[PDB]
Amino acid sequence: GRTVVVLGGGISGLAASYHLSRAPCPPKVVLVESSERLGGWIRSVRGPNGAIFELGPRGIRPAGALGARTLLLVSELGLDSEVLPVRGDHPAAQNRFLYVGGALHALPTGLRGPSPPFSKPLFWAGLRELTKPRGKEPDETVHSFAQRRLGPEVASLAMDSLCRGVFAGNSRELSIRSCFPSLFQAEQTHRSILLGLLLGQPDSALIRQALAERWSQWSLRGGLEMLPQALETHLTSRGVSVLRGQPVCGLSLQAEGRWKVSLRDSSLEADHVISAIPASVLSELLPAEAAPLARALSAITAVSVAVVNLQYQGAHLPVQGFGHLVPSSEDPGVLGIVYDSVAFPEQDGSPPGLRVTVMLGGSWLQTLEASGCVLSQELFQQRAQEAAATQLGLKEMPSHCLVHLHKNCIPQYTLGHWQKLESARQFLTAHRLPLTLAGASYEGVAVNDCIESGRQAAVSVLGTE
Ligand SMILES: Cc1cc2nc3c(=O)[nH]c(=O)nc-3n(C[C@H](O)[C@H](O)[C@H](O)COP(=O)(O)OP(=O)(O)OC[C@H]3O[C@@H](n4cnc5c(N)ncnc54)[C@H](O)[C@@H]3O)c2cc1C
Ligand SMILES: O=C(O)c1cc(Oc2ccc(C(F)(F)F)cc2Cl)ccc1[N+](=O)[O-]
Repeated sequence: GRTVVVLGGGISGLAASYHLSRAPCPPKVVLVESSERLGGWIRSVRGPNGAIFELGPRGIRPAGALGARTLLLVSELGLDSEVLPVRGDHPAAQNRFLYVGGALHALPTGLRGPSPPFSKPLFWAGLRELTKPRGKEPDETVHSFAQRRLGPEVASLAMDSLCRGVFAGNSRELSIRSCFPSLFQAEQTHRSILLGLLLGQPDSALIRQALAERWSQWSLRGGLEMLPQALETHLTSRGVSVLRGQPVCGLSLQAEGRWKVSLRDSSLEADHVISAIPASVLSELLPAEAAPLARALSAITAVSVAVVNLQYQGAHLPVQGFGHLVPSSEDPGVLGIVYDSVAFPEQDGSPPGLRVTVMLGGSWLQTLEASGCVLSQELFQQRAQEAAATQLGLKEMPSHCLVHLHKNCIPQYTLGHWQKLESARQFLTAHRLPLTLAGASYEGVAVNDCIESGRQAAVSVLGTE
């Protein structure tokens, strides 16, 4: 007999529980979720008119080894017939925009480089980049890194916007080493980003089709939530114990180095624990003897994001594309807008209606959260509608609106994040604690990364017995 408890029923926790239960000689697995539902930030709402409104991720990229692993999981879960891809022969896969100076500007795609809002090169900017010195510090902020090797314009207009689109965060506080590993390694190793990227994967039917059709992203017909739903179904089917509505309240070691997972008014013993909850939360569950680990984990915080889904009957966008990003110099509060209907017309409902999703956050939301201002649904709906009106020419009143304030939903990998992870890792091994870390708080926030962190936790835990 052997029991493994997984804390957190988000995509990372589900992936870990899934891989543990698929092993040849699986241990007893118990997945403990605090809320009434599994899936974490992956959540889909089915509107009155039949349209799908995503409240978190709304598509997954198949590129790279991780994207391939995720598609392999989709096949194993038998979700093939539900896959909705955005094929390479569409504008949602070949067009990203930046809203700057009262207008939407297409970002350079191919080698075409003569491109507003940029002054002159992108030929020239990348030219002096190949000759730019190599940073000698163990870490650097994205902004500093960007301005030093790419210039002020690329830093303020491109990297600033990209950090908001991926991490809903501030490039002046985010780590290049942790947030854009590839760019950091390129510079350190080859001494040049471009030069380094030029020097430079499971298999399945879906993966082959994704490559042949050049998918930029994919989702699922009834909403991305179908993914955690399928995982949950398979777990219950494999005899895995899933507890919902039961937040973990404490962790402590006892007889024969077994964990004591304390719930509200219940308790569970575990030979090993896989923590797939936010680092700040685990930090508080740890016993007194793990104070150093708790301190390393508490240093990892997350920003909030307010998601506003807007639908318009009979309206159209100024341009066709994936969506657009908004630099912090344009509007701290409006991170960007995704053109959901361009990518997935099949989820527009009937009668079909134009759908866009406005992501709010930045210093605007942070200062309000820190202030006594009541974060009402009205405030977010108003700012989102105004953003759509000004940035997309959609002055019409939305026919449907959904507002969700997601508290501390995207971990921020700030300067020194790598050392917070190193410290936690060394404490765990040095004290031989039967605890493994997984999820967005550590090695990546993307769903592909979270799934992989869950799989890796399962592998390391199964190896030990
Ligand atoms: C609006 C937005 C848009 C996004 N878009 C994309 C995108 O399109 N592409 C992409 O790749 N990624 C995207 N992401 C990021 C990605 O969705 C997340 O990083 C990822 O889903 C987080 O998964 P997780 O398992 O690590 O954490 P979570 O989903 O937050 O799950 C952790 C779970 O642990 C539970 N928990 C907490 N405390 C306890 C306790 N004590 N006991 C038991 N359970 C507990 C929580 O209830 C939660 O469900 C987006 C995120 C946001 C919110
Ligand atoms: O994927 C993007 O970079 C992108 C994200 C957008 O919207 C968001 C989605 C998710 C988040 C997140 F994850 F930070 F919450 C922020 C924003 Cl602004 C809008 C436009 C783009 N884009 O490339 O043109």
